[PDB]
Amino acid sequence: DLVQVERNGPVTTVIINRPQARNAVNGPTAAALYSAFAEFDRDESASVAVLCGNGGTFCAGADLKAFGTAEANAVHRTGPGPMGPSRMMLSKPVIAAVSGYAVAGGLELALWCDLRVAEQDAVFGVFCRRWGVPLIDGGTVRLPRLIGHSRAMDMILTGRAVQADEALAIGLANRVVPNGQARQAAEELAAQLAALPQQCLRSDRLSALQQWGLPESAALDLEFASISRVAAEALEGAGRFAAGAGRH
Amino acid sequence: SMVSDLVQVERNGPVTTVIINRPQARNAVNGPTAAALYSAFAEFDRDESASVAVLCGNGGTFCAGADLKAFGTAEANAVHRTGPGPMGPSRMMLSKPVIAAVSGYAVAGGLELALWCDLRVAEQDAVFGVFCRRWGVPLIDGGTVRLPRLIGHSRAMDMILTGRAVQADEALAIGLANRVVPNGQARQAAEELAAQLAALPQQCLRSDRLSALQQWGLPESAALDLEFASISRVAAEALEGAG
Amino acid sequence: VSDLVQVERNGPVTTVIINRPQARNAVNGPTAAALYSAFAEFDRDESASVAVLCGNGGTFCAGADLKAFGTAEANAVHRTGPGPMGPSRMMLSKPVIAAVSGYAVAGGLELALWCDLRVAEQDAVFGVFCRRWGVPLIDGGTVRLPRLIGHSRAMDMILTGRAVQADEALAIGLANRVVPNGQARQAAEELAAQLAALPQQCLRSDRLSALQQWGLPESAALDLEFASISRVAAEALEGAGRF
Amino acid sequence: DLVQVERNGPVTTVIINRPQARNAVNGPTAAALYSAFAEFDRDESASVAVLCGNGGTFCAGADLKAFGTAEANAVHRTGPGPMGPSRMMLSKPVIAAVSGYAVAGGLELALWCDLRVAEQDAVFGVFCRRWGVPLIDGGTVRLPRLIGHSRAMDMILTGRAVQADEALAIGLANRVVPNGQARQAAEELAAQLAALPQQCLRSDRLSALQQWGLPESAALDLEFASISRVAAE
Amino acid sequence: DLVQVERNGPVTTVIINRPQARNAVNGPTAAALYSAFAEFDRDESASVAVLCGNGGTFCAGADLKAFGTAEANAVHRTGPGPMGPSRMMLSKPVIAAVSGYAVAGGLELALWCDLRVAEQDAVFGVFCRRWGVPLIDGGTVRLPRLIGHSRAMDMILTGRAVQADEALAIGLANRVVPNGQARQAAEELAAQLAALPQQCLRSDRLSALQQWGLPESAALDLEFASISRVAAEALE
Amino acid sequence: DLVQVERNGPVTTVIINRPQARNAVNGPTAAALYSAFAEFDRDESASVAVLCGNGGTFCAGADLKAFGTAEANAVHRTGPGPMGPSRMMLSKPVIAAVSGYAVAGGLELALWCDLRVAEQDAVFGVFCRRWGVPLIDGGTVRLPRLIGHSRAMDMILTGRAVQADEALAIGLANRVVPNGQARQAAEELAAQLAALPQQCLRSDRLSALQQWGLPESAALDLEFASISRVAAEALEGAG
Repeated sequence: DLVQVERNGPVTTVIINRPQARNAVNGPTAAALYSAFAEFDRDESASVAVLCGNGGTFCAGADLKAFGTAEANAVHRTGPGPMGPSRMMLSKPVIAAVSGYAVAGGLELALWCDLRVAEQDAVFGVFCRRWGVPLIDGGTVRLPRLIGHSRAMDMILTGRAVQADEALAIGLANRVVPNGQARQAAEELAAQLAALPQQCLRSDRLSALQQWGLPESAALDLEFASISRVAAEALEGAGRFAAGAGRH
Repeated sequence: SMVSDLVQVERNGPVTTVIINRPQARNAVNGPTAAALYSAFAEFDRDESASVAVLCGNGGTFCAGADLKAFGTAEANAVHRTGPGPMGPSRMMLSKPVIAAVSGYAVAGGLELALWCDLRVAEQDAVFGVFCRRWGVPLIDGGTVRLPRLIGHSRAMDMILTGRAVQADEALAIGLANRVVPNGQARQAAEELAAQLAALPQQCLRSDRLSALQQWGLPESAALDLEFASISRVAAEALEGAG
Repeated sequence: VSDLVQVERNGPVTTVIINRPQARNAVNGPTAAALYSAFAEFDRDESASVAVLCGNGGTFCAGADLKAFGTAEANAVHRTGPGPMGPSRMMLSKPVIAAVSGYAVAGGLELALWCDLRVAEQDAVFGVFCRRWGVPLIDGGTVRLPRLIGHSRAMDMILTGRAVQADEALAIGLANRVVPNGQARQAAEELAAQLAALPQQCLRSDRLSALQQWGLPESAALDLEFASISRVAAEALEGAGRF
Repeated sequence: DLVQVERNGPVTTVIINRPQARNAVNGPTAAALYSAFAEFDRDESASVAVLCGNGGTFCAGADLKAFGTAEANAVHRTGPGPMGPSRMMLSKPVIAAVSGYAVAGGLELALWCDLRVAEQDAVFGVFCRRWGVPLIDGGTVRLPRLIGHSRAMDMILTGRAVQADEALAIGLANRVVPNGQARQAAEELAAQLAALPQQCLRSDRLSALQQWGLPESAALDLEFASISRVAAE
Repeated sequence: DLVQVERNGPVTTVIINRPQARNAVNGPTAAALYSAFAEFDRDESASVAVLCGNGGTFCAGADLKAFGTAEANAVHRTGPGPMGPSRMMLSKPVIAAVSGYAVAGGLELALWCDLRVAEQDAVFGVFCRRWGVPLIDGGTVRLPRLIGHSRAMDMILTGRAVQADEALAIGLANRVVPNGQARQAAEELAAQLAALPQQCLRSDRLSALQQWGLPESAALDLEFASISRVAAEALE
Repeated sequence: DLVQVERNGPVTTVIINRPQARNAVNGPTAAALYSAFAEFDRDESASVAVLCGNGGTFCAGADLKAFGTAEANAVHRTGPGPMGPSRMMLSKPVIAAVSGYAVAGGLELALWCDLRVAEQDAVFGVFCRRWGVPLIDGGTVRLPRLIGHSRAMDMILTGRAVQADEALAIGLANRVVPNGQARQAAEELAAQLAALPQQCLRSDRLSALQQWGLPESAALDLEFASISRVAAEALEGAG
């Protein structure tokens, strides 16, 4: 209910369903988002996820009305991030379908996604700046890596709104589509990615993510393992198939 | 704040403006100038009544880098493995943001000061560039560290290798300048932005900033860890801004 | 005319040419080894200052030679030593400029990324085309692309495998220059000469710090950068001493 | 005077002079140690330093009774460490002459030195473990690097005393000498180092220091700078 | 019970309970070990843990007989390591009580502990070298940090047995005690540690661990975070 | 021949052959060492290498007498190190058979090897300290990682001799054997290593090398990849 999950073949769409609260994420919402993604991550028949929100907006961030209530976000050094899936490194990609606002914790969730499909009138922004709530869902980690330190610092210091056209110009949005269309676009793109050779995509993706800690030589070493992962997977698959030859 | 000061400091409420005052030397910084910049920002860092600083130069230009004419004299930049960097404040990580108000040229070490600032407000006709490439003096005030982090490795390498001039409109386009304003206005534009920043809840702005700075090179899990330390520092503000 | 890799020199500019146009300059084992050798020779050749990497016959490099797989001239795929494409793991002491005509895809993209700057023809195309074929990036593409143009745009290219034409490539910092069709190699050779004409020890030192700062905390990368001052004084003085 | 400085040609001896406090270092003492070492570092004619305490002990750590007073150690993100020279990376080596106790912050000063000459009856220890004061003068950074993580963790967790013989066995002391002779042995070792060709010694040493925490490719590149450096001087 | 957990005041003792399998760890055993340490970590009334095995041996590593079966060790890039808690950086220390063998994955568990108390006839080893089973529970990461790269590389390459006497000489074992007495000596040591001021202990420990990933200057900055802002104003 | 190379099944012995110069390494020697190890690294029938010197000594370091001659060591920021293979990261282990001296650049070569098998009267040391020639083949990087910073700094600063018994005690030597026996002992150890499951040995080794400097979480990721490498090796071997 707070988070709806819909599946269409190998594409899973995870939907924040608090449109009355502009899809602000409280504790139980973050819990349900973590679950949906934990289940996606281990479901072998799911290849690509889409994250979106109901009711014309993506996510307003942490639910400020729930602060000091029992429905407040969970804030712990370990386990799930306050927004839910924000500390996860999934083994498969997620596409953010961004309508309306991705602000504060909601910007963070959009950044945590691998790609961002934005509607023409979508707005990104560190809106928590005006309220004094810190970025504690990876926004300070991912934003400089995604778009470079200079534009990240602009967004983080000022808390300014970044509209979809500027977001596209600076690499923050990967696509800009018409209003009402982000979900359909993200789901179409997700089905396209799901039709590609999976282990190869997955292994390249994870290497691109994991290299951000590493020095070049160590990063190169980790990237190289991809050839072992892809061959091992392909051969494990043939082996499983051959075990049924002359038997079924 | 004297015409004779190598560095002028002007405070206006919570915004501190630091001014390189060597118009005749294109605001090149020599040893005494660097020591004064370093002092000016050390005082700004410790001063709890100052929230945001503005760095700029007098006479319509920002900073020409190291004073090459002072080399081989007693006013030469100090070049040491430890302590202040040759340009002065270039090795500091301050607890509070600095806005570069770039008029005229920010080149070589002057480009390095601009990159050391958190944001760059540039005038229409202002110019950035690694001009020390043509002179054969190496970047030793963070230029090679910060440029690729600021704007990506590809564009940084272009700038670093070629030493070429980057005009304000290209600078805005590649993310080197965060704002472009008309000629004469960079100081005023930066001071207004600084005031806007100083009006926001401060502990939170400071934590987020230091986190975005310090995550560079950490794996995500360690970076996320350092980030999480924000919620300690900022709890009082977070709970009040909620209310 | 029948060398898999041709090497032409003009003063301090060394041009390394992939000469397999009938195979779209795809790189097999022998070609990889010859590329590696050419670049190792370039690196130790004291009168060579800058390299250019290009392909004959209107294209840069289609990546690893998929047709040579299952043959004695397959790429050599080893965790240590030369990468599968040849030079893809080398940190040279001097810069290389990719002159991109036609396609730089898969391992060919990775080669263009390994170069310090990319000069692209108008109808040139960059792409992770190995995405469709299910062959992983193992020549640095997943390491270099995010560092060069930021994670967001790198993840688009890597996930989708889509072709990025020269205008978009320039817009996102992937191509440093765009020049007319037929002109990449000439324009890259000209840019190379301009770089070769600058004070060298300093360009080289700035470049190598900018490469190695990646991954390091700021203060450690500052330390590495600061060595340049002794490195440049010593080497430029010894070099000009020799000349 | 809280810190005494004695010079014998290229060897500078820095002596902590608060025997009435077992050479515990308060704010003013830490300021004088920092100054002595900054002056040593700048002094083109000083080659090697020796750190010791007056009165038969090395250093009991930070002065616990000075906390909160005008004489407390400075506890700041930047500038000098609480104990004084504990955040410095000097361009030249320092030898600790360890008599009696080097504990808590005093252990941290001994770890900060490049080599430790210990008297037979000297004691090292993380004694601030018992008193509930964290290691903030590099102890947690230096100890595991000097003696390996397992033994470092033993000392850090337990706060236990380590006598000279075990100290030598685990590499915590580089030399053990009879009681009363640590200063003299350290000063002789310092003169030996000062007689060697100096630019190579200093480059090698800085490289060995800076390489920690660096990827090998980068540590080797930074080490290679030693030949440029020697060529520059 | 595959894993037993006994709590004695501020000391929680985790016990691998598969003596007839030489305390080899299979999927379920690892999951139980992960749960036990995750709970320990979040338990405010627990200060220090002890890891041991029943039946006079510590842990033989991964259960070779579970390979290919439902009880296989889970092998995933994320979540628990194949041995269970091996990827955790706990907020609190664990002491290994090593009887018999701590080998292969079992050695890795011992290395993940902060201290090692070894019985006189206890044996340490990279015995997985024999089997061609990779160290994927932190052994290649921690062994060089613990005892230096030279000796680590000797152990890693050869797979050879290291007896307690050699283990002590090289820093691998922190204490050596008579046979039968590791559990007791470790639980004793644990109690002493639990009586010390806990905050400083925990910060010192974590700084000592995290400095491995950092050059001196950044490591020093990280170490400075052991003192809260309020505490720093208090001291000065 | 400046460097001899002997292949006895899965074990390659690389021998510095300048006994008249106490196995000092000049430019041509360094080139031939680099080239023997590069060949070794891709030699599919080679599993483990032994590095040693002829004439009762390991290596005296760089050939200082050769300065300003055609045979001078090549000193360059990139490519091969002045001693030859000192910058190489090989996919396979090398065991140093240390007879006589491994000093200066010769110590650096012993440190670059994975294990050191020393003779009873072998001597290790940073002898370049007295000569005023710097460590530029990894000694300042490797020594502290190998034996810890305290004893490394002792050796680096003082340039003193470290005899084989102390070297064993401090972890610098992994084995001490009778005089004249280092090569045979190293070759025997190498053959023992060669007999084990190879992909696994090699992947654990490379992870232990590259963890240095990494935060624990990144080092764990890098180590984790070993399971993919072993599995691919096992699946392809059956294919």
